Amino acid sequence: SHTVKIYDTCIGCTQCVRACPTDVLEMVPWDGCKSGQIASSPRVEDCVGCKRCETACPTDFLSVRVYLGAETTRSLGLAY
Amino acid sequence: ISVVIFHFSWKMQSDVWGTVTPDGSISHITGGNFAQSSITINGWLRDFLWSQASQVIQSYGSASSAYGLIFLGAH
Amino acid sequence: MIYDSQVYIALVIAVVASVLAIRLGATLYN
Amino acid sequence: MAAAFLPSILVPIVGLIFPAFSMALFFLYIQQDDI
Amino acid sequence: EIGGLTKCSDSPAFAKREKASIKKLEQRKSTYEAGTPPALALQQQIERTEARFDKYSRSELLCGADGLPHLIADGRWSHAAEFMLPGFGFIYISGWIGWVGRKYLRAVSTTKNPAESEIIINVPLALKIMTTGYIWPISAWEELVSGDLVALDEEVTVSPR
Amino acid sequence: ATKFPKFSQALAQDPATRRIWYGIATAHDLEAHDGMTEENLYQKIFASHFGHLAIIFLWTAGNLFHVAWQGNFEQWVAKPLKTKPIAHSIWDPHFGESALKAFSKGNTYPVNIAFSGVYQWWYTIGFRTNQELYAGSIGLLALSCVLLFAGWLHLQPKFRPSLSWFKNNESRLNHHLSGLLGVSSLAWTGHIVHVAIPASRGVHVGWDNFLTTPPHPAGLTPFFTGNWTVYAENPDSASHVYGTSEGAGTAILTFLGGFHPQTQSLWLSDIAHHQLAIAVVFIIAGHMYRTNFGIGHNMKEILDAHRPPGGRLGAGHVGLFETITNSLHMQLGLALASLGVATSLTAQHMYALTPYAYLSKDFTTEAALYTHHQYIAGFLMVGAFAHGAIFFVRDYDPELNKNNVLARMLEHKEAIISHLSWASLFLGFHTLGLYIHNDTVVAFGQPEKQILFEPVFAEYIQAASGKAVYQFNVLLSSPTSPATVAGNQVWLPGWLDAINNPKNDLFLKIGPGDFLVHHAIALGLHVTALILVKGALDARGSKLMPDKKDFGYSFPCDGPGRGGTCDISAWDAFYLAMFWMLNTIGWVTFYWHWKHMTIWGGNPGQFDESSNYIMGWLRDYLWLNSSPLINGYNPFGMNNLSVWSWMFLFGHLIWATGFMFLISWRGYWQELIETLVWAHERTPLANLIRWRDKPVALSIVQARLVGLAHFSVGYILTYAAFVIASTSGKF
Amino acid sequence: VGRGSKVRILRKESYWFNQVGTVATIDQSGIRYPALVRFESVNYAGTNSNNFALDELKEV
Amino acid sequence: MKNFQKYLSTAPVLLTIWMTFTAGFIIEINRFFPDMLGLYF
Amino acid sequence: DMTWEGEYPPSKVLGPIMSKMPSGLLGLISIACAAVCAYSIAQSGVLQQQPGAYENGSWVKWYYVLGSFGGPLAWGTHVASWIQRKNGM
Ligand code: CLA
Ligand code: CLA
Ligand code: CLA
Ligand code: CLA
Ligand SMILES: CC1=C(/C=C/C(C)=C/C=C/C(C)=C/C=C/C=C(C)/C=C/C=C(C)/C=C/C2=C(C)CCCC2(C)C)C(C)(C)CCC1
Ligand code: SF4
Ligand code: SF4
Repeated sequence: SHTVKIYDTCIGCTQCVRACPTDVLEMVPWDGCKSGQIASSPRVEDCVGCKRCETACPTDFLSVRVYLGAETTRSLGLAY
Repeated sequence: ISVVIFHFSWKMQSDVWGTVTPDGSISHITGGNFAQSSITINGWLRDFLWSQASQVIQSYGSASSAYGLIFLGAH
Repeated sequence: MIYDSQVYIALVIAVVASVLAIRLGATLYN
Repeated sequence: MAAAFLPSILVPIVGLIFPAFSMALFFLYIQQDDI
Repeated sequence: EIGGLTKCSDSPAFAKREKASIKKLEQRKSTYEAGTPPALALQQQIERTEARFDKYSRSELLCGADGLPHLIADGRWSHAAEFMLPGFGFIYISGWIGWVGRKYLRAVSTTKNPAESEIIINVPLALKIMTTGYIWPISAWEELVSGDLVALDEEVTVSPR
Repeated sequence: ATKFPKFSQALAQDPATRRIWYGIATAHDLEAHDGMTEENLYQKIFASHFGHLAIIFLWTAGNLFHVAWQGNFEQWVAKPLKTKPIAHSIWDPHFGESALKAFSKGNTYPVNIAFSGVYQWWYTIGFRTNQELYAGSIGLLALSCVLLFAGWLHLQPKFRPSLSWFKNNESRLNHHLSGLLGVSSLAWTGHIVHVAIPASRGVHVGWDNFLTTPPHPAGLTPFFTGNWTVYAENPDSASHVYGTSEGAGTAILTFLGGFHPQTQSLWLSDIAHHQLAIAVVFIIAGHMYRTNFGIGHNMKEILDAHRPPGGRLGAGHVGLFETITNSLHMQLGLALASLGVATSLTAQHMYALTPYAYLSKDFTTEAALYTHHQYIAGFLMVGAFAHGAIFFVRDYDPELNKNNVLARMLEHKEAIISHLSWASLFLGFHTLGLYIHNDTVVAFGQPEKQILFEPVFAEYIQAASGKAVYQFNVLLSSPTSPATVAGNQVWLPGWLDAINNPKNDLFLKIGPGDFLVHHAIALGLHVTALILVKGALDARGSKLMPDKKDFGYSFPCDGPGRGGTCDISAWDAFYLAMFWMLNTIGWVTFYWHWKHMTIWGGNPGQFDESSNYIMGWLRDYLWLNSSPLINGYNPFGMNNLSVWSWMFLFGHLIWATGFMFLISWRGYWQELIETLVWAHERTPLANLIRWRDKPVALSIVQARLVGLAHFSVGYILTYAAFVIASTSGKF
Repeated sequence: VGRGSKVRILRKESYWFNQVGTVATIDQSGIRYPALVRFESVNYAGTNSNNFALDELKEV
Repeated sequence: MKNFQKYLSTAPVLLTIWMTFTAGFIIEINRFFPDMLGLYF
Repeated sequence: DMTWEGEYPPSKVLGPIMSKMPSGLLGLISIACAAVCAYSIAQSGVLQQQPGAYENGSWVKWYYVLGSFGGPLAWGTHVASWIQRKNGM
């Protein structure tokens, strides 16, 4: 599986969750930013590695980072 | 398209274009070498590209020298 | 002038070197 | 050449039989689900 | 005669090139009659070829065995016209272009939208700044001393190391 | 891990064909393997160093075996100027009848003609018979048996060396300067004094008689009495017939200088005195470092103390000892950097100071040997900067290296890269600008308008070593200078005869064509350095990727975000510098070959006029010398150049196939394979068969590598086919 | 720092490290990065503002 | 007219005017002082 | 250990022998090594040009080779003399 990490510079803008095509990311309640929410990656088993969440992230050098790792059938995006 | 215009340029020079004497003897430009040389890649390299680029590389100091310059400039 | 037996001696020393290479290769693999 | 028959034996072994043997063994080894 | 060369006024291979290049032009002119525009064009080329070869003869150029002029650029002032005197002329012009391009950039850097004044040039400001470049070695030394030329290291962005 | 690769659990569970590909290309990255400890890592490297040493000696035993069995060494030592050296015989069932006679021209059986120069080197070191070459191939065959046993032995649990033995820097340098370098040079002086210099003097000294035949008539008593001038008393004459006793001297250690007049090669008594003086210097140099006996330097103490008190280097070299000792990538990168210089120096000095008898008269071997070692030196230099870039990602500690000379390179990396960017752009703007200027004025019929800078600085260096043709009259071309007076008593009469002979390669006559190509070589060196230095200095991070060290040395990209990040990894700057390396070694070997093919051809003025513009390189070098090559076969038959003409087109095809992996990228091919997977699952009678690894396209980094390997192999094979068939076809 | 002040960034992974921005707002709630700083030059993503802690800002 | 003068002051229009001016005098100097291989005359 | 600060290294970077030697003794040794090296180079120069004393390398004398290596010893002892003087001997 690929590795997706959330760093505490997240402002809770939810744009990474909206960009994710395989539902890796979700918003959980937080208190470290004024939006009251942080992104989280519980379902990294479905991460294809597209880095659409990294493109969506507005914080200067992104709060989401995708670290490409061990490839599975789901990580490689194979329909066969 | 490159192979199409190279097929055209070699087949016309070898088998069509050339001179006719009043004897009726046909003298082609590259001498009818398309039938035996164009069946290998070595013949295309030697009898077409190496042989017919003599005019573009010996153009310097002539009026065709702009073709020698554009030959290098496009390379 | 190399003789027939001199070629055969070199092939026997080479096939022993093939055994020692497999032994080095199996030990490196472990 | 001294033993002039030896290329007629060893070149088909090194060129055909040993690559058939070694490509088959590596193919078997990469498909093993154990070690 | 510095590096085993010869002066072009004293080398026969330079004289042979002048004879051969005029003879090639005269053979083409012989195929036209006298008053034609091809013959009048080829007569001008002969005079320009003749003026070029006589200019190179009387002008300190060293020729090799090939009869072509070689330039010496080790620093000696006996061959200053080959590299160092055109070199001072380049450095003065290229230093001018660089100085007024830098001067126009810092001038419009304090306006409201500095990027629009770089795709749409303020021409009276640019033309005013461009004529100030003739004393660019004086103003580059003045900006070097006063600190306006070199930025401090705390003001310049860098990457992680 | 079960299911190969055993060393990587991540690739072991890959369901696709990516597992087998990546298992091969990561098999020797031992530091990245699962469960790797540092002590196990050094012991695997030590044992695989024994395997690599055995492969070298098996390869050398094979060269000696095939020349002794299938070659014509004994006919070559009889007539060295008329015989073609045989590499090995050909047994190919695909050969036609006319190919069999085309390759067996002067022989009975079809052969390859050797261009490696092993005949000229084995003859120089004393080999005369086929039986002596066979006994050498047997001894190297048994030496590589011992090296294969030692690699097995030093992996057994009682013989595995500890990690402290591998970190003992002071004892390794002491032995490797003394024993590996100095003692072997002393022993090689023992060979050429006892064996090689009698064989050039017409005397056979082999294992049967070397204990009872002294190499000098005075016989080792002038060595122990200090009367060392006895070994330089009478050298070989100027009319010594080489390999015979006629005209032959007895001196074993001279300083003659220049060449033996018949072989146009170095004097063997000069090589013996060279190797003996090299031996003493290195034996002394292996007494520097502190081993078990109290005397000697500690290398951590030298580096910690070398900080200039002016502070221009900040903390100095503190931290550099623990940096190098714990980084095998920094050690490997230093080793490849010196080997790349040593291989360039090998090529530049072997053509110019000919070491082997009749090597300079073999024109194809001299072209093959220069091109070989310059391409080897290019690969070593790229690998030195590649492993220097792996060091910064994997091994560099920013806190141990705090403000020393290593950390301060990263501190001013923008100044280094932008000034390499300046010098690369300055060289390329003006070298290409001057070539295009000279192309344009020669095309318009005015070659007298050419900008031809005379290379007076390098002509001054030749005149400083005694070249008289530039009439500079400076140091050794001036008989009044103290460098000329002090020196005329020793080597200089031999050297001044050699340097002022215009029919060897010692300081070739240079002109304006040599000016422009050296500035093209300097351009190629500076750009290739620029990609590699930016690859190492930006390996840990840039503005586009500040966390780049977290992702490693090799990774595809960071995605299309932030503008796009294709080829941002430090691996990708290796990949881009490989094209610039091959281009640079291309410009070097093109220049060496064309300058030599006009000197050997008897028209050196063709290079002097036509190398000033690019059309001269295309017309008078590439197009002109292609003619024997591309006629290796034709519709009217073939000759023994037919293998090089096939390889010439074979090289063009692999180069162009590399362009496919270089231009087309992955998402095109993964979509194309998905329809192929569909077609197989829907085709009856092929539905009986299925893959066990899912077919996928090659990854992003993999086809960069695959396209580079095709590009490089097609680069090498095309020029090797051209540099050999043009020299063999002309001469 | 206060709002409207010119600050210099000390983050070292920011695009605008050692560059000058202007403080727009400073949150008082106790969040991790309370000061929103606006810049005149865009970064590689085209963003021209970012949140910073107070120790990452230096008064110009 | 103000907007047309602003169009003439855009970057590619001013580059095309300045480069044809620059190519202008370089061509004209080479007409009247041709074959300047060094500052020799 | 051997790291140092300021304008001069401590005495211990000279090894266990010259760290205890006075700066004036190391200074005079340095002139003695420089004069022996300059004499050895000059006398090997006049042995090279003497027409009966240069053949087969007879200009090479063992005491002039050993004397000429006072050159790098004169460099080091004058550097060591400076370090002891800055350290107050
Ligand atoms: C022939 C002259 C010679 C002499 C006088 C020496 C002297 C020395 N060697 Mg060296 N050695 C030599 C040749 C020589 N070596 C050669 C040709 C090599 C291969 C390059 C070496 C490899 C070597 C290594 C790897 C090391 C030394 C070290 C030493 C030092 C040990 C200090 C001590 O008191 O040790 C105690 C005594 C002993 C260890 C007994 C052996 C001493 C003898 C002199 C060495 C053997 C030399 C030679 C092979 C034998 C023939 C000479 C003679 C007896 C006939 C000492 C200065 C050590 C050192 O600390 O260097 C800084 C060290 O680590 N030597
Ligand atoms: C004197 C005793 C001795 C000797 C002969 C050796 C020899 C060797 N050891 Mg070493 N080793 C020793 C003691 C010794 N060791 C000790 C005491 C230690 C522990 C401290 C080690 C620890 C050690 C390790 C960990 C390893 C070795 C390895 C090696 C091998 C090096 C690779 C090779 O074969 O190239 C030999 C090359 C040559 C003979 C030619 C040198 C070519 C260079 C390029 C010459 C260039 C320099 C030139 C003269 C001057 C520069 C030119 C200039 C003009 C630019 C070599 C067999 C390696 C190995 O392969 O093990 C299997 C290895 O991994 N050793
Ligand atoms: C003695 C020198 C030396 C040593 C010990 C190493 C060792 C290493 N290198 Mg380094 N390197 C070197 C020289 C060396 N290299 C050189 C000369 C270069 C420039 C080419 C490099 C450039 C380089 C890069 C870019 C990388 C390494 C990496 C590595 C590490 C793993 C490599 C691997 O997995 O191997 C197995 C490799 C393969 C199985 C690939 C084989 C491809 C070959 C070349 C194709 C052969 C051509 C073809 C078959 C010919 C066809 C003929 C035609 C007619 C059909 C390993 C530590 C990697 C690393 O990550 O380090 C940590 C890495 O990314 N090296
Ligand atoms: C022939 C093909 C070719 C050419 C010309 C270039 C040219 C360049 N490469 Mg590229 N490169 C190439 C193939 C080529 N490359 C390939 C196949 C690869 C592998 C993908 C690369 C990968 C690569 C990398 C990784 C890098 C380069 C860099 C460079 C630049 C080097 C600096 C320089 O020499 O400035 C001279 C400029 C040129 C040679 C091109 C412009 C020439 C102009 C049009 C003509 C000049 C004549 C005259 C002076 C103009 C005045 C007229 C008027 C305006 C007054 C240069 C632009 C490097 C760089 O950017 O360094 C700063 C760099 O890092 N290249
Ligand atoms: C990145 C990196 C790296 C790498 C690096 C490299 C790769 C380098 C290279 C480099 C090089 C490759 C160098 C070279 C140089 C050389 C030199 C420096 C030389 C010099 C010489 C001289 C000085 C000489 C002189 C002389 C003469 C000329 C004449 C005769 C006499 C004499 C000898 C005196 C490393 C690993 C570290 C790590 C980190 C990172
Ligand atoms: S896009 Fe970035 S800042 Fe917004 S919620 Fe996702 S991780 Fe947080
Ligand atoms: S890499 Fe792709 S799949 Fe993974 S979290 Fe980001 S957007 Fe979702």
